[PDB]
Amino acid sequence: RAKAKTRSSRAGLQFPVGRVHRLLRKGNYAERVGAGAPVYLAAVLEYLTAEILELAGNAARDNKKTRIIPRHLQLAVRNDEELNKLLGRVTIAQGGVLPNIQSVLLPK
Amino acid sequence: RAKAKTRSSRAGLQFPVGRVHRLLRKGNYAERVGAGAPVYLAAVLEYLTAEILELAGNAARDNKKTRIIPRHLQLAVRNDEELNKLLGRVTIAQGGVLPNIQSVLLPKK
Amino acid sequence: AKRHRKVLRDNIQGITKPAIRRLARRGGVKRISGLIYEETRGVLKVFLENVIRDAVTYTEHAKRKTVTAMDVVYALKRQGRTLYGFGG
Amino acid sequence: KVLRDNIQGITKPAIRRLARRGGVKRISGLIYEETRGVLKVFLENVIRDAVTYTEHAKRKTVTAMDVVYALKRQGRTLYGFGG
Amino acid sequence: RKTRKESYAIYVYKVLKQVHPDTGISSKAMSIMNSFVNDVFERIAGEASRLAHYNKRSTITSREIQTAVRLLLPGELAKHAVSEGTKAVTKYTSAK
Amino acid sequence: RKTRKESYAIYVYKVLKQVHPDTGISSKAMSIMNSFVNDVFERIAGEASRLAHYNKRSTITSREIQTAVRLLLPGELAKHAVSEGTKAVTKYTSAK
Amino acid sequence: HRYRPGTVALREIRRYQKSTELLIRKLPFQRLVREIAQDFKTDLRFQSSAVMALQEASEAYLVALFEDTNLAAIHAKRVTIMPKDIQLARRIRGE
Amino acid sequence: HRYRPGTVALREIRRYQKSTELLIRKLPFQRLVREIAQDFKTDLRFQSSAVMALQEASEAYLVALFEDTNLAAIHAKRVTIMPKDIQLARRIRGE
Amino acid sequence: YVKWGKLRDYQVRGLNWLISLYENGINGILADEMGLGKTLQTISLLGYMKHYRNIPGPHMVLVPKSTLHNWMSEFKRWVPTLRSVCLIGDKEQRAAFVRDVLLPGEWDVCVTSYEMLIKEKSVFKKFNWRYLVIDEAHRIKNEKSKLSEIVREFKTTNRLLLTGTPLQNNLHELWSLLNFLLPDVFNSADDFDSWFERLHMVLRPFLLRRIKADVEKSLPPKKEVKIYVGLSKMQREWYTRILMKDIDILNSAGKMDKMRLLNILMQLRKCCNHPYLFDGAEPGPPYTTDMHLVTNSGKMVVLDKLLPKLKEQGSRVLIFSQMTRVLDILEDYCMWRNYEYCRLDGQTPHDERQDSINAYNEPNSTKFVFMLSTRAGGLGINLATADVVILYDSDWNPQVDLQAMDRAHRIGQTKTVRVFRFITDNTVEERIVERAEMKLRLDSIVIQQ
DNA sequence: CTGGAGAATCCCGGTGCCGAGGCCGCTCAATTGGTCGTAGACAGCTCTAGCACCGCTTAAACGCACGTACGCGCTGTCCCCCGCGTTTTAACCGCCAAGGGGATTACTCCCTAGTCTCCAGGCACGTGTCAGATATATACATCCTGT
DNA sequence: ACAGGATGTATATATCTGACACGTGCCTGGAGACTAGGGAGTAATCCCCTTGGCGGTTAAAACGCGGGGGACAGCGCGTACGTGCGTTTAAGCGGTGCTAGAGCTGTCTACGACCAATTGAGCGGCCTCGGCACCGGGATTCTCCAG
Ligand SMILES: Nc1ncnc2c1ncn2[C@@H]1O[C@H](COP(=O)(O)OP(=O)(O)O)[C@@H](O)[C@H]1O
Ligand code: BEF
Ligand SMILES: [Mg+2]
Repeated sequence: RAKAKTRSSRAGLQFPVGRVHRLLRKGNYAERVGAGAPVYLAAVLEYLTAEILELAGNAARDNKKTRIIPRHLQLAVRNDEELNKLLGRVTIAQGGVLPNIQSVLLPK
Repeated sequence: RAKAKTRSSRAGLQFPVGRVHRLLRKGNYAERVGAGAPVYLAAVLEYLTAEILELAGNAARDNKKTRIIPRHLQLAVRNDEELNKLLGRVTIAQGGVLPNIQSVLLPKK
Repeated sequence: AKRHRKVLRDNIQGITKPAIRRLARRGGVKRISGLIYEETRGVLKVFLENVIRDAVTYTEHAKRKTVTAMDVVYALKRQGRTLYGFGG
Repeated sequence: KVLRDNIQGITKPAIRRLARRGGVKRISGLIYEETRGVLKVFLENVIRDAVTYTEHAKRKTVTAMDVVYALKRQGRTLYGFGG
Repeated sequence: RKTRKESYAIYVYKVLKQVHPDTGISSKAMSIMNSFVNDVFERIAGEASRLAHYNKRSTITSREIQTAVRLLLPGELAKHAVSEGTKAVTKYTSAK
Repeated sequence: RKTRKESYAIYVYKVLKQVHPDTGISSKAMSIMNSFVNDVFERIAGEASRLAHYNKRSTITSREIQTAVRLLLPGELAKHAVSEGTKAVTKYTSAK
Repeated sequence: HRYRPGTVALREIRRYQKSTELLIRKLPFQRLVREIAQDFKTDLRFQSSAVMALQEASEAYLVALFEDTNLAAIHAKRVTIMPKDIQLARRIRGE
Repeated sequence: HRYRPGTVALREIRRYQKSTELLIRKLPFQRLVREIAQDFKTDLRFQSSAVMALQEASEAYLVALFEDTNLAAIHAKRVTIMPKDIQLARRIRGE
Repeated sequence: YVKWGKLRDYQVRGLNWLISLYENGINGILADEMGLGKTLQTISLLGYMKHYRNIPGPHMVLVPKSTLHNWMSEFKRWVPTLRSVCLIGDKEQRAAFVRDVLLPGEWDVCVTSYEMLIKEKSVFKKFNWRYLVIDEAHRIKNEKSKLSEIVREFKTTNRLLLTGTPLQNNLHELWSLLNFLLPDVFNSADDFDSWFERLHMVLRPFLLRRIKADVEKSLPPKKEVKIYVGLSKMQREWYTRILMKDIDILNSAGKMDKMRLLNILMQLRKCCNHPYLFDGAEPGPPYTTDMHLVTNSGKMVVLDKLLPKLKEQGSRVLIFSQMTRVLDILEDYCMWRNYEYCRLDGQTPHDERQDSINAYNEPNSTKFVFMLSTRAGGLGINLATADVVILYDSDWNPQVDLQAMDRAHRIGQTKTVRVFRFITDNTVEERIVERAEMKLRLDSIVIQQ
């Protein structure tokens, strides 16, 4: 037997291709599932993950703090139009409201 | 072998137990389906069918028609507080609008 | 010129003012401002864009050149706009 | 044993801080009675389903997952509680 | 032609005549009625499937369909639908 | 005795380091990222399942996932994502 | 003879609410569906029933939006609907 | 000294729109949740995080409703929220 | 009984054959070649059924709209003892005529269009009719058409078809006429199939045909000329871009967008006729230049042959087209030339149509060109005055064209009629002309009895 | 208009701490290889229903003008919140106990899927006929005007 | 205040038409009746996490009430609303022609699921020096008011 190479290494990905395949097979999505399907889905889940954490990291540095916390994630999603369209029906715990007053209410 | 009896006849129902079982088995809901699951589901679909047609037939009768049409069905669903909650997000074709004019809008007296 | 007697409007204009007024009358509106015809056309066009884009995604996936009634019904269902009467 | 009316335990100061996070500058007095009923109707809908799930599982304890599934049905996804 | 098309139409008509012997129904109305049965079927089977998964079970049973009916229907319909389902399963089991 | 619980946390951590090398993350922000990955997995897999039933096929494939992604994601996110996934399948099929 | 302002407006409201017909013309609407589509993919054909599903869904959407617009007008103590009332209805609905 | 009517209301908006704490007091809400549960089943016990999941969801719902309610009062040319503004927002939402 | 003039020997023999059908109790088809007087043969039959059989009972005639004023005129001329009445007009006029003229029952022949029958079907089914004459019977060739259904519900002792193109495209479209005449004989098209070298066996009992070449040796035969033409450079450009489907063209900016092409065949056909039919194609939004029009169309370059004709005695001409816009551009060309002309089309009102025909036919008339749309103007109207016919377009049905040519070649034509057909050489217009000729072969213009 | 006073967060530098990253061990799901059988790509055929044009008729929309319902800017009005301080109650924190019941593993044995075979419910089909349509007529509603 | 005009509306009766309604013939999913082997249920065990005990004592809620903000009614003013006229427009209907491409069946062979076997990524457990909560020092700088 030759030495093993995990399918994520073959596709050049950090998320797990093997686990995604099990989850699909046992999740009642279809009678069968192809071998390119877990590779495509693992690549999309890692891209969307990197898209959030990039803007979260920048919100953490803007607050001058080294660790991402749950508020930083809210400030990222809400301040981007497409992530706010993707996550428009979601509540995030320990997430504040973006700062905002209607200009009618401000003093003269 | 003995002469066939439909499972709907055994349950005392008009809807099809056999078709419902096949639909569930081939819809990828669970890897197994029980024997009572198709009978319970056929009973519920026939009950909900009868609830709509009773109200629709009354609406046809009040309108002096012998035939139920898509307008009678809308009137039935929208005047019942539970069916209008069950069906709050569906559009019925050729279904009109219940008549309502707000009070402010009406002539003065 | 006989050749130029006819002039064509944009296809949005086909939704006429008489056509919008009846829809507002079915909705129970008594009096209508003159700026609403421009506003209503903009709103319908955004609705048709979002339904059609999906109905065409389904058609392409099936490798067909014809949009069917089922392609429209599945697109409306996926957006919370369930429609009865056209099958499914 | 049986709890009396705790809906008066949602205080006037606490309802006012929720109106402030929502950007509200001035509040009429009758908002508080109105808000308590609105909250009670929302909680009744979420708890009813959360308990239907617990009963199906044959458990006496309501879990954080039972609440998360109840909210997910009503179009209110919540991140953070094991979802 | 050369291809059949299943529908609930005959079942909807057999129930119609028990509820109102005198009335008939149009083809447009019968097409809406077929759509209602298909929509309700897909709702109840989606909740049942999820319930099984959450509880780590391989089978959908009548106990999962009873709970799906209780999660989906408004209160007066739910209490009657559960009564009609339990009457049918008792009668079916007596003949089985 | 005490059973294991799976999560995405070690992959989320390895992707952060690639994006912002010096930054860390709290355990609550990890619970939220683990919730996000599972929500998006379930959305894509549910649309990919239906599209196959509509067209009467029994197999989920990369083409049904590609259509599912175009239906679910907003416009620009969809474009970049589609490129990332088609890139990954191109690299994988060169090395299977 | 001349009926007063708004006397005929109530008479039309009652007629149209009773009827169940489509109010937009079919050719002028069919020509708009086709143009919007050409942007997404080119040279498509359409089933005759598919354009009717689009027209039923469109007229149902606009009638329902005109109800929310009229309650937002009466809240501001007016009887005339205006472009701002359409915009508040679409904002509170989250679209 | 005395600040003027509405000046401290703005500081309170800014302060609560920066923080992510829960605003309702915890123990009182725990008694409210349990009281509601007795209508459905007797002698339920509860995980501690199940009550925090209910509180997070409940405060998120009320804050969002107060935003839709405020738009309605500004639409009617006022700055004070009224019971009819909550009723309009819920009605237009479809609740 | 017939007053104004004498029937010719073949008209006499045709009358005796129609009488023999009546006495044998059969219906039948009269299908002499166009221009041979089928209308007078019909008017004389009705005179007989009154003067000799004592039947003044109601009779009906169905016609195309453009011939309602001719039929009426001939009734008034040859046989003034018949009491003919005509239904036409707006809803109020039809209601007034029904109420004040029809229902009184003071008439013996009723003349109507096919649209007037489809409108007043519930009135006309009250009466019991003695004869039902349809003219241009090819109109009922498709049995599923609403006129064909409506026409079989009438109470009629006798039925009659008049048509000079009894064959159109297939044997089922002729069976559909036999099934109106004798539905109890030709019970089915599956029975007509198989019955069918079976030439004239089925036909002779119920059909009669004579040809001008046999029965009118004095009428000059037709001359037919194909003129093959090249495309202009602009037409060659558009014809290639249309095939590629990169027409582009958008008047509202959008970098020209794309024009849709779900049917390319019709776009290619348009182009051959003129480039200006397309949007944004005419150079210069001001327009009004006219030399540019003649040059950018290979057909129009050749059409200046009209100047030779006008100088070459009064070779007055008819121009036929299948597209309404082409008559527009030809009309702007004639107006810019300062020519004298007439135009008939499907948009024209009824009163105007007959005035135009009359003005063009007068013995001292000065109009050189008549423009006719091929559907409305190609049937029934008689225009013996003109010597020349131009077919700018070519139709998928050969028989449509034949009729149009015969608007001039008819009894009373003193001179040889020239027919010119334009064909763009290396285009789909070749395939259309080849297809139409493939359809002529199976008809063969059978002379018959 | 605007100087001044004086309560608001706001930086700054020290102090302690249990959160987060590291590693250990070792657990149990991914890996490879081989094999089986059937999903789905291909090509071919047929023939339904897509499109265009023109013709026909007349509902419909177009623009015009008329005149008055009601859009919305100021003013006066006087009630009900706001903000302050005070006193007051019940939240938080921490500490420590009993025992409900989540959870584990283990055992046993009822349940459903599989296969093949079989024959009757349900499919489309074609046809007579009666709810429905609408034509004309009128009788009773409701609205407007002017006096 | 309320008399006749006028208008639309309702419904009475007549005849009429075309979607429904029956039954026919036909054929393919439902139903019989056994074997298969796993899921499921129920016993019992362990010890996580829940339920109130007390006291302590901060902070939060509560009360009362001076005072000026905004809510709200009314008036007058003025310009797009609606109304109906005549007019022109093209929806709607029907009809012709044609062939794009949905649909079916047929055939053949790449693919995935499965098994057994294998060994490494990933799990939980036990660890600790460094992120950053917290306290108490001074910094402007928010806002407001009587000169
Ligand atoms: N016997 C005749 N004597 C004189 N003129 C005749 C005679 N028969 C026909 N015509 C004229 O010849 C013309 C062509 O006849 P027409 O009725 O149009 O035949 P069709 O309808 O078959 O073309 C008519 O205008 C008619 O006036
Ligand atoms: F046969 Be014809 F020219 F009416
Ligand atoms: Mg003639």
